[PDB]
Amino acid sequence: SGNYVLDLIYSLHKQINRGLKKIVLGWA
Repeated sequence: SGNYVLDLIYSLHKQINRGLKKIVLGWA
């Protein structure tokens, strides 16, 4: 369907990515 929230989830994931990347960037 043509929704806008799915397009916005990209920004929501960017926040989760920052922490997810920091965990691997700092350890492992």
